[PDB]
Amino acid sequence: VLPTWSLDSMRSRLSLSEVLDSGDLMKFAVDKTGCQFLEKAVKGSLTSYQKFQLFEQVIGRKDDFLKLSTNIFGNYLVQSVIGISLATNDDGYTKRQEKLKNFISSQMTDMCLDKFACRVIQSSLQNMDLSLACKLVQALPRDARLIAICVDQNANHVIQKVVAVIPLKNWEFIVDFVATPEHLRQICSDKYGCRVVQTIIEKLTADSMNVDLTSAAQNLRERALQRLMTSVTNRCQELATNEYANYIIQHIVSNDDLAVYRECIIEKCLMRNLLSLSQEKFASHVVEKAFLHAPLELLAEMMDEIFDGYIPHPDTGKDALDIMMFHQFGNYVVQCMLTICCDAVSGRRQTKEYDHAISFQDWLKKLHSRVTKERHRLSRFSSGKKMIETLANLRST
Amino acid sequence: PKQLLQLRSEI
RNA sequence: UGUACUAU
Repeated sequence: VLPTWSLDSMRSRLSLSEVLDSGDLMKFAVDKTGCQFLEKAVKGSLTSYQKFQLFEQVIGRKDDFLKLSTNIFGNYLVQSVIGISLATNDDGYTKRQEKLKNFISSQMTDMCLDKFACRVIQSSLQNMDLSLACKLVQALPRDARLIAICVDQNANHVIQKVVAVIPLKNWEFIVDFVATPEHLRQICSDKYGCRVVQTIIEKLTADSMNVDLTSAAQNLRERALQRLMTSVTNRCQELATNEYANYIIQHIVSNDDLAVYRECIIEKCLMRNLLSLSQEKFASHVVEKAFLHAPLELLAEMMDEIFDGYIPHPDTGKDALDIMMFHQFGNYVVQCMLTICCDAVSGRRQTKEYDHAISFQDWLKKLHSRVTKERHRLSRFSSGKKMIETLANLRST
Repeated sequence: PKQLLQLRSEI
């Protein structure tokens, strides 16, 4: 498919200038062998005219730029030429970057949803001058196509790149779009949509990676976090039990810099539902994270619910501990409760937040007494073996 | 399968 | 004894 003047009975002394002068660059850039050569050729020594030809033939013609950006091989050359254009501070630098934004902006949604063109979008978002990259964010769709971008395996990384390298003032509309209850439901029910929400939450958190923000930027960040968190906690039960969004609830509940939302999550959808949620494949991990990071006043309510919150079965006498200890998912919650109590009485976890040290001793004594009485049944399972050994190493220390 | 138990009161 | 994502 390559032109015959370059073919070998590709040659060996084929230079980049031969390809640029010939006008056949589009044929090489879509062929695997040809584009691999162009990949290496543009890394060598380029004269000013050679850069000029590359700037016109690769990122100067909209239709050719689109064809190469959506190409399996050609998209690599576009990213390389964009880098050379951004690295060449000649008199055409401004005109080239302005034209490149218009090329991308005019086909934002189609390029975003494309497997290879979305790589060109991500490269431009993080490499172009910040003033020009913000103009790309304005070209993002605001309707259902934005949802299609967030739930696409490839397009979702464009939004992730926007979140990572663009100031929040330019993509605050994405937060409000995701915060819309119907949009949050559809996005957080998708494995890739959850990755978008997770990245946005991390960016909107006042953690160590955001101390460089100004006061105005921090205030804008806190406003967007409250609007998204409000919509998140209203679907708290749906997200905590979802196969993908349960990781998001785990993060909100475990992240230290989101501690004020720990209380909101636990009381809204976890309290008075610990036994049921502990028996779910996905919600049990959230229950684990809640026990591990709950404030001591709320941890007490959680422990009392497992120990004394449920009426035992009227026929057998099974209580909540009897059910969770031998459930395929609930046993991990009990192991977590035991580990928490063992860490407290051993000095590994601070008990003092009143001093809840005596509270941890009551729960440990409850767990120790039950594990002692059920040691034979528990010794059949790996979880019971862990619990018995967990209590065993404590008595030695 | 799930083994659910009736809750107690909070008063 | 128990889940995602990490995409040319």
